[PDB]
Amino acid sequence: QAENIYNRLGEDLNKWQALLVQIRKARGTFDNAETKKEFGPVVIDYGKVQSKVNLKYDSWHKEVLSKFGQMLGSNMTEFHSQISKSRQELEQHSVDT
Amino acid sequence: SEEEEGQSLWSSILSEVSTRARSK
Amino acid sequence: PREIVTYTKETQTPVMA
Amino acid sequence: ASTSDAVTFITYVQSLKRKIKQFEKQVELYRNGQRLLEKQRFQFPPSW
Amino acid sequence: MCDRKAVIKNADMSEEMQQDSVECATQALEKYNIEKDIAAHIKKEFDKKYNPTWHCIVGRNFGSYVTHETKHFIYFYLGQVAILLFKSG
Repeated sequence: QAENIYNRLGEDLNKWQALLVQIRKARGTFDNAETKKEFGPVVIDYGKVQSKVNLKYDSWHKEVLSKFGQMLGSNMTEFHSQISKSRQELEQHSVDT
Repeated sequence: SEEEEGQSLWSSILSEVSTRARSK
Repeated sequence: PREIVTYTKETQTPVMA
Repeated sequence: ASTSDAVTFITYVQSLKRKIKQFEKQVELYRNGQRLLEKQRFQFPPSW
Repeated sequence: MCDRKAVIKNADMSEEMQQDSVECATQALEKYNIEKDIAAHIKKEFDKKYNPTWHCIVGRNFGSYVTHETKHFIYFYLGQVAILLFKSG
């Protein structure tokens, strides 16, 4: 559940960095080279399903990248807004009243 | 790493909740 | 008089690469 | 025992009779929703 | 034609100033085949519009540190050239 995942992850910067690191590691874990990994007399035809599923795992990684991109856009907008409010306060009515 | 640890923790929690929902 | 508003908009400005 | 209490009980009975159709509609909605949420795999929220 | 637009990377300035700077830089780059001549035309337009004189940065490699006064300061990339045009006074 994407909403549950986002709610669990939250808006902590350490949480965002951890999500990025874990997603990158998982995406790297899907190096699809051998398709028909047939273990036994009956050839387990996991090839095309696994290739498309790896494409889907990378698609979920890109979706998580987009969701974290929106979350980091909100976080960077908030941080820049707070810093710019402080800078505007210093420029208009500085601390030396 | 704590990154993949949290990712896999959320993955495992989702898996457990879904499997409970996936009695069928 | 004239006051100095050092509200610098520092950013990441990369060269072409 | 009182006339006002008997009238209140009668009003409650009439409200229950009027809401019986609403309760049947809610029961049909609940059955359809349970079926849909099961079929689509739309897992219920944990606190839900 | 390269689009010298701006992304929200750092934007604390006047919108009219940013639009005038972007249009002048892109128009001068299109008009003058020399980068130095394009910079000269951009400086001429900027000194004609927002009084003379001030120098801006439009190039491949850009970066510095100064007390950027507001309403005329930004740090972005205007297409193929980094958009860092800040006027101090």
